[PDB]
Amino acid sequence: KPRIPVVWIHGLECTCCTESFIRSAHPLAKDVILSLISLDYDDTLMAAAGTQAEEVFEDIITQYNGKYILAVEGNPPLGEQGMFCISSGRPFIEKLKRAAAGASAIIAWGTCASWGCVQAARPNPTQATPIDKVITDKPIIKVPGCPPIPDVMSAIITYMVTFDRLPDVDRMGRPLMFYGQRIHDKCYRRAHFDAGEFVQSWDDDAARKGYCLYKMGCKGPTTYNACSSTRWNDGVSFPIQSGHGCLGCAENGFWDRGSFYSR
Amino acid sequence: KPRIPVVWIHGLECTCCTESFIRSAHPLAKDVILSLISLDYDDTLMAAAGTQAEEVFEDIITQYNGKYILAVEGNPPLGEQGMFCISSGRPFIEKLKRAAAGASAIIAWGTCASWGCVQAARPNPTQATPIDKVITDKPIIKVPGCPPIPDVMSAIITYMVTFDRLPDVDRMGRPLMFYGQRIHDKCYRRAHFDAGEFVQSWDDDAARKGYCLYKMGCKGPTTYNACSSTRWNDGVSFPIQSGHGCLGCAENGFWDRGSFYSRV
Amino acid sequence: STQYETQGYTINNAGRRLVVDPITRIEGHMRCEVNINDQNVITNAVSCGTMFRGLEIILQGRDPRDAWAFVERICGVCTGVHALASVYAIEDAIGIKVPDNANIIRNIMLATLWCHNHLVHFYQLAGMDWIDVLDALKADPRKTSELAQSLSSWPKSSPGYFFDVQNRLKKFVEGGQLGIFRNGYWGHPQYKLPPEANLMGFAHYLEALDFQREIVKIHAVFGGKNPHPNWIVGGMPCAINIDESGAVGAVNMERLNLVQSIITRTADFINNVMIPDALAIGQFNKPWSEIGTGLSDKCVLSYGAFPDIANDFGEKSLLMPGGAVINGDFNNVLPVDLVDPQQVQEFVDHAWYRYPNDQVGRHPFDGITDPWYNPGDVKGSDTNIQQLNEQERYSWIKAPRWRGNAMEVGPLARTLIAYHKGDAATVESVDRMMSALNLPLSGIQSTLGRILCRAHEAQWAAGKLQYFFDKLMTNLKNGNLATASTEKWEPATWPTECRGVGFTEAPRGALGHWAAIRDGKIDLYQCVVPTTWNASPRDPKGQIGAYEAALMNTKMAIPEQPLEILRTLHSFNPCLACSTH
Amino acid sequence: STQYETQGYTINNAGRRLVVDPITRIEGHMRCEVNINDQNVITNAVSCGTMFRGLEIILQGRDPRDAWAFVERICGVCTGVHALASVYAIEDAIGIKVPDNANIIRNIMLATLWCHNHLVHFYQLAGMDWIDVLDALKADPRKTSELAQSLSSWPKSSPGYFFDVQNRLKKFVEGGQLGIFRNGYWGHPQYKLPPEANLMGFAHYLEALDFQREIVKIHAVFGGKNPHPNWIVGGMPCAINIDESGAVGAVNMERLNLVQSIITRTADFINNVMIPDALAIGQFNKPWSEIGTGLSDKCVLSYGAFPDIANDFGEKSLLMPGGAVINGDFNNVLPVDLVDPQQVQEFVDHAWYRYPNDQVGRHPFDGITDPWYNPGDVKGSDTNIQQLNEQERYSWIKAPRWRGNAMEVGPLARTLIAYHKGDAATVESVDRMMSALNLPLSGIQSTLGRILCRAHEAQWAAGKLQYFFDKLMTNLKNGNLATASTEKWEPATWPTECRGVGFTEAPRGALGHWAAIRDGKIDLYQCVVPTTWNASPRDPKGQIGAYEAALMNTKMAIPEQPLEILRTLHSFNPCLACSTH
Ligand code: SF4
Ligand code: SF4
Ligand code: FCO
Ligand code: FCO
Ligand code: SF3
Ligand code: SF3
Ligand code: F3S
Ligand code: F3S
Ligand SMILES: [Cl-]
Ligand SMILES: [Cl-]
Ligand SMILES: [Cl-]
Ligand SMILES: [Cl-]
Ligand SMILES: [Mg+2]
Ligand SMILES: [Mg+2]
Ligand code: NI
Ligand code: NI
Repeated sequence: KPRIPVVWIHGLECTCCTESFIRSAHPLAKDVILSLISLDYDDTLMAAAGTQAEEVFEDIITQYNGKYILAVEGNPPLGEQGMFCISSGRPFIEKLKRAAAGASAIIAWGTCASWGCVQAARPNPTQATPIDKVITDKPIIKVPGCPPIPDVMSAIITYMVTFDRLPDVDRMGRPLMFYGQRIHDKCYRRAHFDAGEFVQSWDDDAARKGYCLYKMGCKGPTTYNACSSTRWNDGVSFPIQSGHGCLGCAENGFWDRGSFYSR
Repeated sequence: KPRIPVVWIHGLECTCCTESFIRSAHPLAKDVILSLISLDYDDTLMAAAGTQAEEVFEDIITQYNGKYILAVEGNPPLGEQGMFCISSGRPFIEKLKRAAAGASAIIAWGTCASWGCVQAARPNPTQATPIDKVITDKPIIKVPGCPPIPDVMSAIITYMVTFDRLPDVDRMGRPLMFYGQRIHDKCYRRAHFDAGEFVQSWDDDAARKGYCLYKMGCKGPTTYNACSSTRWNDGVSFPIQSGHGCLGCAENGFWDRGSFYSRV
Repeated sequence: STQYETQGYTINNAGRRLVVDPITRIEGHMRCEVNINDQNVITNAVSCGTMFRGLEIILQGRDPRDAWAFVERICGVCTGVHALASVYAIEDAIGIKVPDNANIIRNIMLATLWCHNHLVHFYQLAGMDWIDVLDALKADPRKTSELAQSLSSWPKSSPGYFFDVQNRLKKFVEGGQLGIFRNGYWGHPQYKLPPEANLMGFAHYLEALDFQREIVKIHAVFGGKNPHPNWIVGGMPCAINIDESGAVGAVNMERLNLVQSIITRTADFINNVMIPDALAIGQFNKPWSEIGTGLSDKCVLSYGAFPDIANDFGEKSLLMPGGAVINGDFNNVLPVDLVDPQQVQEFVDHAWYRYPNDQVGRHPFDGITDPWYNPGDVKGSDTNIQQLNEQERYSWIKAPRWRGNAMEVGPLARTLIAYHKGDAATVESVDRMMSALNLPLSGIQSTLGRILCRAHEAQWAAGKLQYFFDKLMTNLKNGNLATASTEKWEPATWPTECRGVGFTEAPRGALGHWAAIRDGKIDLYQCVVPTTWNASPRDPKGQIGAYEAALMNTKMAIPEQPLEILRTLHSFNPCLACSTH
Repeated sequence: STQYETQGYTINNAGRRLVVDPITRIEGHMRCEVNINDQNVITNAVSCGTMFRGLEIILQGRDPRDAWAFVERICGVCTGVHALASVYAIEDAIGIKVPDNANIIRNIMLATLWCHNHLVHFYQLAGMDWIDVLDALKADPRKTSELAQSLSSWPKSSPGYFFDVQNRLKKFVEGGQLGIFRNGYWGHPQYKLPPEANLMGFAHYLEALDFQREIVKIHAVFGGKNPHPNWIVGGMPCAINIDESGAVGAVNMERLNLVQSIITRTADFINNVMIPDALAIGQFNKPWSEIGTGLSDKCVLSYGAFPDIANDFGEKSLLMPGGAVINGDFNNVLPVDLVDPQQVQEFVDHAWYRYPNDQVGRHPFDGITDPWYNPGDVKGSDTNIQQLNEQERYSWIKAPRWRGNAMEVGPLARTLIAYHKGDAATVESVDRMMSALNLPLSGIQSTLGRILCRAHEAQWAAGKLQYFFDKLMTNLKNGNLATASTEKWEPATWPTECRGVGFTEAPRGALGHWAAIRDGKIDLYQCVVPTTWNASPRDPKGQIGAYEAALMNTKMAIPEQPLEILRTLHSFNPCLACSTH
């Protein structure tokens, strides 16, 4: 019984979203690849290189035209005629447009593909631009975070395969299931926020009791994600549980909202 | 090098604290038994029965007099001359007193050994009584809950072995490390409590969004434990996360504080 | 001394008396006494429950909605099953129907408990009756690898692995701190495994001790924690949200993915570790297919369990069949009715309780729990018992009967009922198992057979976990999310006077809770639990229960070392806190 | 065409030109071109980084305390190492000393990353260059079990396991949906393993893909998440509380017990799966001890890492040695100074950047990052590179040199430095490894040697995790809990103008960050990263970097199938996002 074809491409990026995917605990990434989808193109993992990789790309997008899902990690730069990111001797944006044209839907993994992330922070030297400003005629599901949580990535994949539909989304294209509530609306340190019980300097008596990180710059009050409920790495921790405020990493423009240590 | 001798006895109980212990994720209970302690007597796991088990009990408490730790699960009944709980044809309380006399220190596992638990709820037919009302001349560390969290039990054991001392305790004898704060002071649904966002009936729209369980009877505001931080079963869940209010199961007298569904 | 006849046995208390107190590697407190003749053969057996707490008394005057939480604490080993029986009983009394997803999740909770309890019993409780742990030190690691590989596809079988396990055991005993192995029965002539099979079994004991902790993560997802998960009257509290805002506060796709991962791992461990080990114990211990029969060729009982049609407890709905056999007539499986006052009754003429007439039995809706410690003319005294007097009262366990007959309950009982009703999966599994052993079908009616049936049922329950999970997912795909019915939650909506029965098959056998509600409060709450049946004392006719019957006629090699007695008692998986409550 | 001499090589661009774009099974974007002569031997090699983001530009004007979070996003594969280098550089500029527990935790973060990255590279990135996956379908499962058992004590070795793995692969490929295996190099004559070795290797590929997720749970405890954990200037944010009220809000005994459990499992997997597989690749591929030497017998560089004395970066403190060798003179290991303007310099005459004079090299405190895409005559256009022009600018990677010399960095470089400084453990390990392969010491200076040294380092790092954990627990037993210094957290306490250097050994080699602070803000931030060294383009003298040198002189069996090029490039573990930043 055939598995759904998937093409995964990479623009300007750090590769954190790919690394997050392979951390999945349930289902294991091994079982996603062997049993749930057909991962037919991915430069990080595939055997073929060069001309042999170009032949796989061409063959899949032609044979499965209109029927494959496109996963995108990273983003296209508009500066230097697109040659800040070069794929088979040509601008990455040309490969993005060819892959998007044949796709039935697009998953924009991470803050890079969704919004811009670190390369788009001031002064944006390469004119890095999110996917939805270039591809304007296809369904795009945004899954932001730097990177998104591993078991959130795999839950979104399993939902689509099991239910044979895209997740319902908010006004920004984020899945309601994981991005409908703020970090601060499900934070286990909220009792301390409500009581005015705050860390004032690192490793003070308040820090050693797990008090709230608002005065240390926590951006949980303005950030939508699942970190305070689902948590990270098979439920082991999240940024606030280990003593650092949220940076805001799931939100558009988080790098340029002032210092991470300003309230 | 030799491992510290441990004797584990059982009064009136349901065996939940023993089951909790074997759920430990880090260290595994296997590694605790093989490498960290010498579990020298325990009716649940030991090969010997009957006269052979009695010989083990006698030999260990004699050879290691003054040097073993006594773990107690369950409690002694004072009714019917103690014969509501019989061990080797005599009242359990006689075995408890003999084991306590030779111990360096005592760990009271669970709400039964700490306070009384379900058999002591009204009208207490057997006159079940917690360990510290019978044993008055030995250090007793209370580790309450019905049962306590598996990885709390194993963390207390590793602290004692590594640091070679008992944990520091509150005025009730509970370890500060895990019982110093309330469930409600580290609960992930506290934002909803503060906003007046409550479940009003099971499986309403509020329940499907994870709103606070105060109006459904949650006793988190008066209960000291680690469930909302450390969580249960390798961090997978806790009562509130899966949709039921806290029952108050780590607190003295929690069965007789009114219905579980009446407000704190 | 006296002698009398009952159920084809000659009960004779002349001759030497042996006492085993405490019984270890069980749950709770038990004492056993036997008499043996000059030929070292048991001619009398006495089962005594040595604890009591009084949950039936404590429940009076409580709110029915709270009952599940109290009665769950009957037992932390079979944790959850009493909560299930309780919500069933209260819903039966009030007239509440739960949504389909609540019923499916409850069936997942019960199947999870069967998998967990059957696995832990096999290794941690019964295993050391069959595996000689010290003899594992004499095994050759390469020959141990070859044996394991001949029996199973399980990956963990290298010669280096078995050498490493053997060296861990050698280091453990090197300082003379033998722990749980001290003063055991090692070297007894009834230990029949070769050294390589002892090392294989000991490695698997350790693998099972580690793995069992994973199984109960399913209870943590739906029920908050294990031991002692949470439940509600009206369904389950674990609200579901897959595709809406706030799914982070509910059972969502990531939580269901965790459940599926645990189901696959649990089936793999049971099918490739427990099942081949059970068959190997059978291959090396075939004489035990003729020892410990007891009541299993006479009288067996199942209530049935796992309703597949929500709120329907009839024969067309229950996936695990119910029925009763008496008089050894397996051609006549009889239907069971838990309301009929002439079917289930409890006697106390040989137990420590008061009745107005102790020569008759009481159905649980007429039950009485009035404790009376009165051991009578013991050897010793009332606070220093040397020998119980089995001619008078000798236990905290009441004596249940079905139409006046003494019955066996549990995995062997259920397997016989399902086989003789023609359940196709049961017939195929039993036939293949007995053919592998070259033993007749009658060989299952024995101490060895109880162990084999328990392993069969662990495999059956792991398969049913996947079936129930897929049923839940089908409902969610169709937009059916409901987990609670609340139209009769408030006490003002209840009948002023009503009564109900909740029943199921716990891991150890047939469980019932009988409840009466009056004016919003519990008026009566009576429990009859599987070990209450099996560990029962005698009745006014002198009829013996399942444990006493299974011990009769047993040969002992060494009277002072009770290995044969332990083997047969452990084969029932005794739960003494359950039996007495 | 032209020809010239450099570093003992004849660089000749006559003959057929081959292009490999994209390079796959690396991080980020790379293009390689070569020329081959009439004997199909490489006579010219061209390394090109095909991405740029500009972190050095983005960092200007940021608060120094925030810098770690930005530069961590240079790379999500070597996640954390740039944050470590950043906090080191800012602490060096301002004059901050951290508490001992913070230093110990940072060393645990770095050792965790070495274990994770070395393991994933061996299996997921480089493994398919050595194992023919499709040939595993022809293996005998019993002969596979026998091979595995002859090499290791690892438990997972049964014939049934290898049959189950083989059948999973068979079902995966049967419908034509070959996924990551489509259009591979299967059947190429340089695949030398027998079928049973290919099946063993493929089973281990799958085991490693599962297991690597567990290692990073150490980063989640101390750093909140992986990828991309959190850090602070002044120490770490993970406050410790073992025995006081509110330990539930901090790193407590339960959290430390989780860390210990992961350390033991990590060492077990590396020592019993990765180490024997690496040695087996060596046994079956000995000719690769003479291919891909490049600069490894000429010029190698380490900065050193893992300071064991808190705040002391000198030779007596660093557990991983630093030093430089040039001109093939391994008898004189030279000291490295990262402030000296005559030592580390970067050239851009062959890269896409502007300097006022491109014939000179700039030390990083004088560095300039002014992007200038100027490819000249490629065959094609500015937006269609058919053939890079290596006589002019051909890469987004700058060209680093040390005292004007082209150097190799990474596991082989570090191993050679420690061996020739006389580190006793390294000398004993290396000598025993080469003896077991029946190869001379010179055989380590090769593509095969890079792979062997990476596996040895994974083993070394797993051992160091336990050493660091024990040092932390000793401090806690002595009542020393501090994790942060805050005396100079506030900007009003800083010098008006200051500068600093942060350095370490990332998994791929020598890493440095150079920072200048003025008026409370970053004035300059320049990074030189290990793949920047190894993947470097040419300099004004025409000297070639490590990748270009290692490819020179290589025979290709089938020019259109670049398996030999991929084997040598992958042996360096290229990280192109790191190289360009
Ligand atoms: S730590 Fe951050 S998210 Fe949590 S309560 Fe405080 S401000 Fe809100
Ligand atoms: S669910 Fe319970 S513990 Fe949590 S905030 Fe509400 S009342 Fe407090
Ligand atoms: N299984 C189980 Fe416990 C007993 N007997 C119950 O019910
Ligand atoms: N390792 C690693 Fe990444 C590279 N090159 C860095 O630093
Ligand atoms: Fe996950 S590639 Fe890493 S930088 Fe922020 S999302 Fe991008
Ligand atoms: Fe854990 S034996 Fe279970 S009832 Fe409440 S603690 Fe007692
Ligand atoms: S920094 Fe990112 S990982 Fe979660 S806690 Fe804040 S959205
Ligand atoms: S019921 Fe008990 S298990 Fe924890 S959440 Fe409440 S103290
Ligand atoms: Cl791509
Ligand atoms: Cl952004
Ligand atoms: Cl005891
Ligand atoms: Cl209590
Ligand atoms: Mg009863
Ligand atoms: Mg740079
Ligand atoms: Ni039980
Ligand atoms: Ni990197």
